[PDB]
Amino acid sequence: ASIAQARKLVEQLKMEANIDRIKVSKAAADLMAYCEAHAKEDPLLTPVPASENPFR
Amino acid sequence: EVWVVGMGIVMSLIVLAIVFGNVLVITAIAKFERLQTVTNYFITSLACADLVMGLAVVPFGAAHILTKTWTFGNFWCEFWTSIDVLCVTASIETLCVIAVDRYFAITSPFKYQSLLTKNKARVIILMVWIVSGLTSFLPIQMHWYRATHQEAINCYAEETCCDFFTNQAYAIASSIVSFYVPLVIMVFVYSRVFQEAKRQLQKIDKSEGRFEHKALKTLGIIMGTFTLCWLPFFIVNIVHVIQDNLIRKEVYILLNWIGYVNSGFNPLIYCRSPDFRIAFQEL
Amino acid sequence: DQRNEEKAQREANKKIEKQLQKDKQVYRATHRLLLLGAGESGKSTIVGIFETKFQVDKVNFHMFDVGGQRDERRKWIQCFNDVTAIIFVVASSSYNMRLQEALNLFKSIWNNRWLRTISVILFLNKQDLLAEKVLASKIEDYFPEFARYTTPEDATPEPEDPRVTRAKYFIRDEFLRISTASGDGRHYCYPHFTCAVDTENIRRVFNDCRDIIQRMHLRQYELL
Amino acid sequence: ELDQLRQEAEQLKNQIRDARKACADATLSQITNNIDPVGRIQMRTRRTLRGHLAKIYAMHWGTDSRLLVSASQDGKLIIWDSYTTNKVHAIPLRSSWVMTCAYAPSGNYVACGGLDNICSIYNLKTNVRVSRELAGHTGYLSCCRFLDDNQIVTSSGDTTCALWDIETGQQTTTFTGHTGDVMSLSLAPDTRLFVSGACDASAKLWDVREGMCRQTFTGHESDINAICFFPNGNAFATGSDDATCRLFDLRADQELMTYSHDNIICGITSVSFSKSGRLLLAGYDDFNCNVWDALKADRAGVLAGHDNRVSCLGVTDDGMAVATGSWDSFLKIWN
Ligand SMILES: Nc1nc2c(ncn2[C@@H]2O[C@H](COP(=O)(O)OP(=O)(O)OP(=O)(O)O)[C@@H](O)[C@H]2O)c(=O)[nH]1
Ligand SMILES: CN[C@@H]1CCc2c(ccc(O)c2O)[C@H]1O
Repeated sequence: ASIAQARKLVEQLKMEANIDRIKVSKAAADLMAYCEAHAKEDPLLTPVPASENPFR
Repeated sequence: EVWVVGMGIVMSLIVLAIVFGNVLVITAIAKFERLQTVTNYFITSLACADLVMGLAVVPFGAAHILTKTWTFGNFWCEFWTSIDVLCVTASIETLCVIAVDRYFAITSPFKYQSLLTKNKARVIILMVWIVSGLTSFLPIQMHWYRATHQEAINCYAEETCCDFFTNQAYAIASSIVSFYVPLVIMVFVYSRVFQEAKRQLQKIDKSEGRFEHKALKTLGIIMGTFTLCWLPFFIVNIVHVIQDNLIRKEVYILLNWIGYVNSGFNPLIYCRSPDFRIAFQEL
Repeated sequence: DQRNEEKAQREANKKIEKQLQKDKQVYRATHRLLLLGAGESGKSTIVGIFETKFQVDKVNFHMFDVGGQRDERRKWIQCFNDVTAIIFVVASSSYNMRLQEALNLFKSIWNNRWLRTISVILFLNKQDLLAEKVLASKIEDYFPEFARYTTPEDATPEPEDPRVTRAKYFIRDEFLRISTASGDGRHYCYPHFTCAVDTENIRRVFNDCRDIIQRMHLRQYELL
Repeated sequence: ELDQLRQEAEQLKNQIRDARKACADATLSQITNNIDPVGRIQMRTRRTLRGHLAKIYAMHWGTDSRLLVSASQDGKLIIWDSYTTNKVHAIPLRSSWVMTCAYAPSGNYVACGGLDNICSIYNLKTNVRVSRELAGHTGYLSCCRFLDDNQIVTSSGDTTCALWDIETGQQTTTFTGHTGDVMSLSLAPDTRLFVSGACDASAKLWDVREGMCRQTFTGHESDINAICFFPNGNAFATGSDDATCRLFDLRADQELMTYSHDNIICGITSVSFSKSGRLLLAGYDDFNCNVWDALKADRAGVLAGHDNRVSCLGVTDDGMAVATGSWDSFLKIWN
């Protein structure tokens, strides 16, 4: 009952514990590299020409 | 020039405030789309009337009374008189309409939304304005109001004097149309509103007692200033024409001037809601 | 060509606007009110969401039920900040069987941030059976002393033992003691005595709602 | 035996927490300090949309950055055209109480579900007309999105999420494991994994194919009201009621940044990213909208002008404009 629900959770946590983890440095480096690489086509960040904007 | 020095600031002070108390109200109403409601259109019309009155008739009257010589044409002087009458008679029916709207809102709450709509407000405003105009341009452009005695004829013949001289009938028609009729309606409206407020307070007191100055103050601040400002003028206007040699020109013009300052107290009275004050604080 | 295409695009906007304008008056005319109560309070007999429509003297009311589920934490309350009035249905029959939970629920509702302005109407349903329970288990046995309570003379006993009237008055004042503190004048609570025998209770609802609207309008123009 | 299971749970939970802490080489703030700041950003309103009767609850942009749908409290869906600021459709509803909107990737179907335990689907191209309706939830819906043109994933208040099938109208995979109400969800660009934020201060990542939970996050302290997914596909940012926005990490399996200002104590109702992934736009209960910086946690612009609270947000597919939905029955298009 409650014991059964606990078993259901008891099994679940163990499964979510056997995973491979990567150092935060590599993830941060990848994130910043992607953000810097795709920072030249964002109209919000960089103002586009006035004639280009359909709303103008 | 001690008398001259003084009136100059005082006539000067009144002109700036009246436009100031009008342009601020109108720009606060126009700038924000929230302040607008059916109950704001009448206030907008009243503010516009006060603005045009204070921007047209006050400086001309001050110049006429200070210089003691009218240097413009007779036609322009007649136009000045007509526009003064128009503004004076249009700055009262708006208050009457506001009172009637409040009466309908309080006494009949369920049907208030259906009774008043954005389309009917424009019709009411146009009707009030045209009623005011029918007694300002139509009888003044023509010569229905002219007097008969020699002094009036001499003044109209000369191109240097502008003194209001009028036939007995006109005085009692214009006064009745402009002041006396829009008074009893407002008195009845406010009596009914006060009765309803007292009934509600008595109802709540019995229900939640163990576990009014506000209404009196609110009605006083609305009625007393208006009656004090516009009562003496609309009794002297009829007593001086029923019989002669009773009222001097000095007191007449003084009462006329004291009536003009009422248009500047409207922004400080009818715009005391916190939403109204928020716009003033922002700007 | 492009002019031709756009011109039709102009036509579509106009027809919809005419309908939105037509529907605006219908939306503004109706008055809506929520019905809320604890379990076994008799809300279902009185009446997932069950929207009921009725007309009283050319006044449109749209009564929107809330539904039934065990939800200690409620998050749909934010959706009901425009309700004209909230109907509360509570039963005094459960005093020995429990009202205290209903009182706690009422206290939680009254102090909610999203419901600061909306008033509450309370119905004391199941009051008919209270007489049998009171006269031949008593309230005085509980920690709140029914016996020590002094019966107010303001309440008029309708056509009649004093014990049942005193019990009804005490139970009624129990909710008002909670309600009056946090009201601050913005919103009030309307007590009422109701039962299934009462052939018409709408008249009472109409008189309460009209007074609520009148008081709100009076407070808006700085007259109260 | 329950006690034994609980002791085992502590032993595992403690093991995990230590495993997660062992991978914290350096905070993301520490590495990212030499990046040149974006600077102050000021945006002005371009278009204003009017025509609703009541407050607006949600909205969703189209796939061509042209049309957008929105649902109001009165129970009407209006499909606009921001280029010509004119209405196109007005769909009546069976129930007035609604909370959701969606738009198909093919621009052919629109779905909305509200307080009733019913999800409705309409066909825009054929007059407006109900195509299919889905039932089976015992709680109010909170958010629905089209995963494809043949199946929808929705989250209700029953602490459950399901992936419906349009042709049959019955659930094909049911997700369970939450404790409190589920409030929002978002779909990854590859339509493989989706996340959801419950009311138990816990955000979980699920699997569409297998149908089981994978990871759990517990960084917040109150309910979660909105969630967004990073363009890269390896991060997602949430929003809670304590005026805090947190950026987690799927690979590292812990949070990295928290955005909070000492001058605000309100809540958060809408969060969305930009195309470049540098700016994180969020809405508050303080009558306005704020713009953050993903990599520097520095405010770079305040968006104000709404009469009431903001309860919707959206960014076009090409990153050309951002729209906000408020309770003042007015939509605005910023740029
Ligand atoms: N003795 C008595 N019973 C009543 C009276 N009015 C209603 N009841 C009964 O009280 C019971 C409880 O009310 P219901 O209508 O069942 O309310 P409910 O089913 O709890 O309503 P929900 O909360 O919507 O589920 C019903 O069996 C009613 O018939 C009354 O005046 N006297
Ligand atoms: C010059 N000022 C005038 C003089 C008399 C008068 C006014 C307004 C309405 C009338 O019916 C009047 O008789 C005043 O505005």
